[PDB]
Amino acid sequence: QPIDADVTVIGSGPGGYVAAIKAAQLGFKTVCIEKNETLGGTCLNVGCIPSKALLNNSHYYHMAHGTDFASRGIEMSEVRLNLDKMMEQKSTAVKALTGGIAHLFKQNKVVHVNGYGKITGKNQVTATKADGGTQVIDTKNILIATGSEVTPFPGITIDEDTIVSSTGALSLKKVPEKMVVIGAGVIGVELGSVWQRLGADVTAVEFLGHVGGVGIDMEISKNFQRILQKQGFKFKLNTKVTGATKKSDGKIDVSIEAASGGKAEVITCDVLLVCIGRRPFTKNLGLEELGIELDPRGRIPVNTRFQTKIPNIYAIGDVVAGPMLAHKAEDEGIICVEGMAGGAVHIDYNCVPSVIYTHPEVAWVGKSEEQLKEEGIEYKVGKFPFAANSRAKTNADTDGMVKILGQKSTDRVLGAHILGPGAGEMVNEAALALEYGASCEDIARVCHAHPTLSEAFREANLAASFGKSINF
Amino acid sequence: PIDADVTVIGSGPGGYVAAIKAAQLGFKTVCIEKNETLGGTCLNVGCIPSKALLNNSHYYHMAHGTDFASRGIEMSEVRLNLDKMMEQKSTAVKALTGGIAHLFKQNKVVHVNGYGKITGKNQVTATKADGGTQVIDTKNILIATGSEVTPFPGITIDEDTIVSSTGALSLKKVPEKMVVIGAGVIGVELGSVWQRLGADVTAVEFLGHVGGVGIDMEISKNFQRILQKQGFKFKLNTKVTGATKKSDGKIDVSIEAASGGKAEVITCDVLLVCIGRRPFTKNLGLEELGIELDPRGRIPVNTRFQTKIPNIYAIGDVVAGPMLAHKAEDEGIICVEGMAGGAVHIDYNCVPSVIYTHPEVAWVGKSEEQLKEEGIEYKVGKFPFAANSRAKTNADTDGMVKILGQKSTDRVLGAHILGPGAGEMVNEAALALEYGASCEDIARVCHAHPTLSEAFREANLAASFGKSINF
Amino acid sequence: RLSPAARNILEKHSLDASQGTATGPRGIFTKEDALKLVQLKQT
Ligand SMILES: Cc1cc2nc3c(=O)[nH]c(=O)nc-3n(C[C@H](O)[C@H](O)[C@H](O)COP(=O)(O)OP(=O)(O)OC[C@H]3O[C@@H](n4cnc5c(N)ncnc54)[C@H](O)[C@@H]3O)c2cc1C
Ligand SMILES: Cc1cc2nc3c(=O)[nH]c(=O)nc-3n(C[C@H](O)[C@H](O)[C@H](O)COP(=O)(O)OP(=O)(O)OC[C@H]3O[C@@H](n4cnc5c(N)ncnc54)[C@H](O)[C@@H]3O)c2cc1C
Repeated sequence: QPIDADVTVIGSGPGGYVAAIKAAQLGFKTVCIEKNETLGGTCLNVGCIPSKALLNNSHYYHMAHGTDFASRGIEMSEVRLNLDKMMEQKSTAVKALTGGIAHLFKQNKVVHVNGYGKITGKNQVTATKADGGTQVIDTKNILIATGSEVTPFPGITIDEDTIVSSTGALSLKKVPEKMVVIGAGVIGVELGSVWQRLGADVTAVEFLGHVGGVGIDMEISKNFQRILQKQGFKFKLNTKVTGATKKSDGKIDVSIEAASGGKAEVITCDVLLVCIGRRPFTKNLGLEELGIELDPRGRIPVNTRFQTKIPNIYAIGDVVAGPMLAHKAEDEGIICVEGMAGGAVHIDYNCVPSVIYTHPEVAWVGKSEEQLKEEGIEYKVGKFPFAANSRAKTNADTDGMVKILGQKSTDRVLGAHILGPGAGEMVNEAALALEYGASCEDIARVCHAHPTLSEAFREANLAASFGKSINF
Repeated sequence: PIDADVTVIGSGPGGYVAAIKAAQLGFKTVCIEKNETLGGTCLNVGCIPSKALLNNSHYYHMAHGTDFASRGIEMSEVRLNLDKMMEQKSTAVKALTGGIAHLFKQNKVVHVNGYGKITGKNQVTATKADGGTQVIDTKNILIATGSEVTPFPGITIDEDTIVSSTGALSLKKVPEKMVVIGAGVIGVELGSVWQRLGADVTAVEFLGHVGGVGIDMEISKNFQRILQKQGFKFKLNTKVTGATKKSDGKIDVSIEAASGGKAEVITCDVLLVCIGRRPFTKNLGLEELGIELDPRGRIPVNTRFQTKIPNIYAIGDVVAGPMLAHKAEDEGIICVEGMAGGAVHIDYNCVPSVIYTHPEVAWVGKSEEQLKEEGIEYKVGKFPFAANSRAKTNADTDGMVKILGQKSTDRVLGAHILGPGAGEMVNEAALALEYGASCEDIARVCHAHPTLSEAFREANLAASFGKSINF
Repeated sequence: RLSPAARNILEKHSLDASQGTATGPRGIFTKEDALKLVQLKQT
């Protein structure tokens, strides 16, 4: 009972489902295979979505439980946390969005196949269901979008009970009294902050000397960290974990040392969150018997059209090089399918923004000062504190600033770094400017609504260009 | 008696910004203000205090209503401490006024406290309270005297039971019932503030849509529909024939269809009068200099913001154009720049508009009506926030983004957003318009996921390519 | 300075923007310019 198609996509995550949909909209008879019970992949089921929901709810809980709401005249009896109900709102959003992709597939006539995909020929893929059921698909093209998985920590075994990955951390059944987070990258900081707000004593341990992962501007990272610590989130930077032990009372002893050796100590916790990182997932995809060899990092090498060695088999998203971000996977999935239909495929990765959804948020696009210095590019710096922005001061939410990096002579915008209110949304104005090769002047010229947080972005650009802003 | 190159009368959005940029361009600058604080309308009784109350009342509603409970945030009781809520607002205003001050000290812009009257093409005289006076000789005079509330014929505002926006922003208690005359931006924001805090609110509007001028009609009607669902009542196509103070301090407002008939009376505890605002030029000396205001009371200027006397400029609320704070600031900047020998442009089709209610409303460029009126052929791209990942994860899904582009060049003609984040999101649109972007351009810009801005990206895509990905 | 999409259109049809002339705000080679070259070539 085989079936055929022009493009068969393996994986229904940001990259995969978006690729399948676009493929169909381009006319390709499309099929999308997924081994899990729902579509959407990592981002939707155990990544971006669930985490942003708990970040939103925990932020509000914090506003009500702490001094914020009182300062605005909103007075309450006793602010109580119903964790299960908070978890329910998160689950409801995720369920709605998973259902949505299923509906978007039927609407664009994308054929959904349930099972584990395995390339069984240069123009064939065999999906195998859990029950054993099999389904063959003969295709002109094959699109690999198998995404990623949690990178295990050598010597520590995640069980999703007291030792959890981000997945287990998104579903704890009670607020843990004390939590240790291994890794202070974006995911770690976000989840750490979620539980800290809900009442947990939280400490993140990190090998490197800064939080926020790769690419974050140092000044931004340091300012961000200072704020989080002021919130009660603790950090142990330049520190290595040497092991963890489950204890008689269910707690966990995590032994650590300075990264350079020495300063050995033990810190005990109720829950240990391991999130040193994530890595390409390609288990039993059939890449071996096809001659497709991975790079040292486990990624699938591809050209600018996302083609693997075997030219009719492509790869996109978390399973290939570049930022492991949802929007990055979506763009690749889009231009790849457009490429299959003769479209252009050049994508400028210097224009992919990054966002940390804590409060304050952090978002950036382009290059950090460190990168400019490394590439020896001469530059100008424009800074504008949210404490000087009207909407931020009116809202009584003034942490951070907007820092603009401009080419010292061409006044071209090289980097935009945002720490504070609305950073997440604001970075898209920044992204669009870079895609147009904007100059600080260009942005400074645009009329921004008053009062808006974006005016901080406009004025930081003015301070870079002209050398002085208006309100600071 | 001192002198300078540029003297700005009025320290509001257009005035204080113009003054600071002037000193920043080498001009010896003086700024004159009659009020005890700088900042003008926007800062003291306008934008700022209203956004503070909109922010606070929105949070009050999320906690007092069903939102927080749906998120596992439980409270036995939630009550309003209005004094405290008002204190947060005024604390914000006071901090920002001191800020303008400090910015003048910093940029060495001299501040004179008094009512300024143009006493000669190159002289301005300000008079204080005690009676004193300051003479200011300048080569240039910049008038940014702004606006004032437009009074309603037959009804006298006392800022007690009958208030203007200024009074509505400082009410001492939540009125059991409130009637709002005028369903424009200011009225809708202020009425929403009180409706959230517990007031039974009804807005009476002569026109047939809420939101003011230029707002897209489809956007306006969807918006209205959402506000009514919130409990905010509207009486559109209705005229207010009069109001009478009652024995118990209440107020009877008599109304009837705009076209005539179906007379009725509505009783309220507070009557907010906000049918409009108008340019303020009282006793400025213009009637003597030969400066003839246009019909609507505005000062006629040219491309360089010059009046009759080439050394006298007018910006902001006093001249034509949208009476917005950013519009006032832009003009005040390009004017000063032109004065230092610089070109001056300003396509008012790129100056955005925002309504800070919740859902927010924001737009820039042209509406569907303006296009039909202009004979411009166009295409429509719409994306509902109900399909936007962040909106849905946050469980705040009202609205959509609607994009209008030319049927052939695919150029972006206008963008209208009704929903979460509209206010900040419209600025991404303003940037896009200033580059003559096409729908495809925007659709091809990488937007972070998940963000509300993806709705804007997807709308531009549905309009450019014919269909979006997620809807 | 090519506009996004203008850059996309030029790549899809292997054209060099130098061949045309930028007719857009502040020195931008717009989607219209890109198309005027795909037309004023395949014309
Ligand atoms: C806790 C957490 C928070 C995050 N937050 C953000 C954020 O805020 N913003 C952001 O941009 N990114 C975020 N990310 C990262 C983001 O989720 C990933 O970059 C994104 O999901 C990558 O998309 P993808 O389509 O390549 O892969 P994935 O979504 O990981 O996977 C696609 C699908 O492939 C399927 N698959 C794999 N192998 C097979 C097979 N053999 N047969 C059938 N199906 C198969 C999987 O089951 C999966 O559903 C977060 C990640 C985590 C873990
Ligand atoms: C309740 C309310 C809410 C608003 N919300 C928004 C909003 O969200 N967004 C937005 O863009 N706009 C908003 N506005 C409008 C905004 O406040 C005005 O567009 C803006 O203030 C215009 O700036 P301006 O500098 O021209 O004039 P103004 O700020 O009105 O006035 C400038 C100054 O001139 C002074 N002045 C006048 N004559 C003299 C004289 N002879 N001598 C000395 N000083 C003098 C005045 O005292 C005043 O301080 C709102 C207005 C109100 C009333």
